[PDB]
Amino acid sequence: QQYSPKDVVCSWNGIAIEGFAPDSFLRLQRTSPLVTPVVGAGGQVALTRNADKTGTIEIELMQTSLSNQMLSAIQAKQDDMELEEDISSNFVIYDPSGSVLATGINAWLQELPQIELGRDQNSKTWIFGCEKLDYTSTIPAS
Amino acid sequence: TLTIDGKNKILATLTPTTIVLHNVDPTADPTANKVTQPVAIFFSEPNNGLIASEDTVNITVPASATVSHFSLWDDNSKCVATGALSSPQFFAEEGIYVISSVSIDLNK
Amino acid sequence: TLTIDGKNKILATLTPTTIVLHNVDPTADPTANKVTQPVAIFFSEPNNGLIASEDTVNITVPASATVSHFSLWDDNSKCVATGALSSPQFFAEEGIYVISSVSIDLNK
Amino acid sequence: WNPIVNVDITLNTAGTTREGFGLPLFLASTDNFEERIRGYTSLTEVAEDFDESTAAYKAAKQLWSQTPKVTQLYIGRRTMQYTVSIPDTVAEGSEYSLTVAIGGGVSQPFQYTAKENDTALIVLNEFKSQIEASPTIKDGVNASVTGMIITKAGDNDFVKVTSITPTTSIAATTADTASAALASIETYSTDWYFISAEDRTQQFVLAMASEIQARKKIFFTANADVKALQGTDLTSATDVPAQLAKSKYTRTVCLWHHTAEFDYPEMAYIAYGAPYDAGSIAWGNAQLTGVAASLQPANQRPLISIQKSALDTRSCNFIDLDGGVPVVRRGITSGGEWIDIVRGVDWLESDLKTSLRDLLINQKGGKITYDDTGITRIRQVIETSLQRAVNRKFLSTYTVTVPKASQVALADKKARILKDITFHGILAGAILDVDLKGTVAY
Repeated sequence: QQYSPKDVVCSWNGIAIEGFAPDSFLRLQRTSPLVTPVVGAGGQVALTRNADKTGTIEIELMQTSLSNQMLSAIQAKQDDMELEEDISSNFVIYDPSGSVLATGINAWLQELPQIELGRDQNSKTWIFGCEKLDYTSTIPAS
Repeated sequence: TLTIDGKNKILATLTPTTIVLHNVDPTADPTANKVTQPVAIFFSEPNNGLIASEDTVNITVPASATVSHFSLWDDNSKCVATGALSSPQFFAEEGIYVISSVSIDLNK
Repeated sequence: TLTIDGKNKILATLTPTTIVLHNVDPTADPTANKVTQPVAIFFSEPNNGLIASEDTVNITVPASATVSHFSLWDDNSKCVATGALSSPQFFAEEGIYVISSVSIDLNK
Repeated sequence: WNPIVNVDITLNTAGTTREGFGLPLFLASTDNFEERIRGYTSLTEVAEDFDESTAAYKAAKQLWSQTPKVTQLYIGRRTMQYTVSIPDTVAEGSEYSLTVAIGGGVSQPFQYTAKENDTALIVLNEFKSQIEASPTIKDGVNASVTGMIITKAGDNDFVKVTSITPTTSIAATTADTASAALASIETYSTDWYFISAEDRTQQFVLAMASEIQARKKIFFTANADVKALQGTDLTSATDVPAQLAKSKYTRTVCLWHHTAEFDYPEMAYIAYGAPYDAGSIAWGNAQLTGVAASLQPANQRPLISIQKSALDTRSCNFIDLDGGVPVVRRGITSGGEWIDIVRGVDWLESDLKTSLRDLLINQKGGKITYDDTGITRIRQVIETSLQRAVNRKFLSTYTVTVPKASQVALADKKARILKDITFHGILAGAILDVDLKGTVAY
C-alpha cells in the first residue's frame, strides 16, 4: 500500500477534478502556524494558540484537461449568483496509501489560473481557499 | 325532543369501534350467533345528529354461513347498537363481506 | 443473451390489446374459463426491455364468480401471456376488478 | 393606459412576513374550494371562503396572528358523504328538492313531489333512479336506498348536495383513518410539512399519528381531556397523550390546552418555528402571543405542579405560567425527541436527498462511476450537506465513512448499488432551564 499518483482523486462541488500535471499537482498548506511562541526578555516562554486554521489548496491541471472547463464554468456561474447564496463546498481529497489525509472544509475558489501558452503544453494552477484545513489520521485516540 | 346542538353533543361520546356480524336477529344482549370475527370500524364526527362509518369495511365470512344482522361494539367490549343489513347473503364458500357504510342516526 | 436494444425492438411487436380473467390457471386450453369479457388494455412503448400499462383498467366481473388467473389476448386472438393474481377472490355479488398496472418484462 | 407613478396608501397595519422550512396544512371538513389543498396567503383570503364560526377560519386566525406571518397556509378538504333521510311523514304532494354538485359543471336540481297514495320511503328510492339518470351526474355519484347516501365513486371525487326545506343533512366525512385522507391529498400536492386536522376523535387522532410516522412530516394536535392530568403511570390511563407516549410516536406534537375543543391552539405553536429556519431554533420556552395559559376546566386556574408533572410523563406539551408570562414549556414531541431535532433531521434528509439527486438525475459532473473517484464524489456531497448543518448551528461535527472500492462485492456492482455509507454527527443542544444554587448571604 504505497503512494501512487494514479489513485489520488480530488472532488469539489460534486465534480471529479482530474487530469493532473505529471509534476507537483496538489499542494495543501495552512496559512498560519499552530502556535507562535513568545519569548520574554528574561527567558520565560509562553505559547499563543492560533484560532486560525484556514488553508490553501493548489491544483495543477494541464490546460487541455476537461476539468479546466468544468471549474471555469462553475466560476462563471458563481459570479452571477446573488451575494446571499453560498459559494463554498467541502474539498474531499482521497488517497488509499494515506499520504494525504486532509479535508478542505468550506473550500472556495480563490484565484483563477494563469494561462502560459508555449511551445509545449503547460499547466493551469487553480488555487482554492478553505475555512478549516482539517488534518485527519487513521489512528484513533488510542 | 332534543335539538341539533344537543343531538350532536351527544353522539360524540358514543364512538363505536368494532362491528360483529350475526346470522339471525340479535337478542337483548347478543352473545351467540357471532359468525364473523370482530374487526375495527372507524366512525366519524357527529353532524346534524348522526354519525356514519368512513371506511369501507371488509370482513371474512366462513364457508356455509349466512349474514343478516350486525352488532356494533365499543372499546369496553360492550355491545352498543344492533340492526339488520339491507340484503342478507349466503356464503357457500370462503369469501369476503363488504359494508359500504353504517349510519347511526337520530333524526327519526 | 439478448441486448437491451434487441429486447426493445422485439417487445414492440407483442402489442397486447385486451385482458381476460380466469378461474383456473389457463396453461393450455386458454379459451376455457373465460369468466369476464375482453376488456381493452393499452400498453406503452418498450423502454429498457419493459412495457407498462398506460392507465388503470376496470374489469366488470359478473356476480357469484371466482377469479384467480388472467391472460393478455392480443389483436389476433392469441393468448400471449398467462399469470396468477395475488389470491383467488370470490365475487359473490356484482363487482368490478381494478387492475392498477400490468407490466411485461424480459429483464430476467 | 397607466399613470407615470401609481400610489395607493391604505390605513391598514403591518405584517411583514418571513420564509422558512415548513408550510402548514389544515385538514378541514369543508364543502367549498376547488379540489383538495386550496391554499391561502392572507387572513382576508381565508375569510372569502369561510365564515367566522367555520373551523378553518378559527385555525387560520390563530396561526396568522403572531408577528412573523407565515408565507402561505394550505387548506385541504376531506371527501364528503352527505346523507339524506325524511324526518317526517310524506304528506300528499309536498315538494322535495335537492341539488347535487360534482366537479365544476354540475348544478342539476331534482324534484319528485310524487306521493299521491303513500310513500313511507319511495321518494328516496325514486331519487335513486333519478340521480342515476341525469346525463351529467350519472357517473361519479354513488347512491343507496337505506330503508340514501350520496357518496362518490370513480373519476369525480367531490360531491355536494344542498336543499332548503326537506333535509340534505349530515356530513359523515368519508376520509377515514388519515390514510384515506392522506392518500387523496398526496395525489394533489406533497409540498406541505406541518399537518393538523379539525377532527379530535381518539380513533382519528391515533390514526394520523401512526400514518404520519411513516412519512416525513410532523403532526400538531391539541387535547383537553381531564384524564391526562391525573395519572402518573403511563400504562394506566387511556388518554390520547398516554396512547401516543405508549406507542412511542416521535412525529406527533401534543399541546394540552383548555381551548383544544372549540379552538386550535396548535396553530399558534406551528407559527412559532415555521417562519424561521430548520434546526436553528428552540421549540422550548416560547412566548406565544394571544393564547392564554393552560387553564384547569374545573377551577379556571393555571395547571398545578402535579398536573404538569403528569403531563410531562405523557410528553404532551403545555403552557406554563412562569413569571406570570404564558410560556409554552417542554417543547418536545410525544416520542421524547425535541422538535427542533426532528425538524432538522427532516431538513437534513431533504438537503441530502436534493444534493445527491443532482449527481444521479441532473448529472452535475457526469454519471457517478463505480471506483474510488465516484465514491469520493458521493462523499463530497454528503459532507457538504452536513456542513450546512454545522453553519446552521444544528450540528457541531460530522464524520462520514465510505466503503473502499476494492472492498465492494461483485453483486453490488452488477446491480449498480452503493451501500455501507455512514455518517456520524454530533448535535448542538440548547440551554432551556438553569438551576442556580446560591451559596449564602453571609
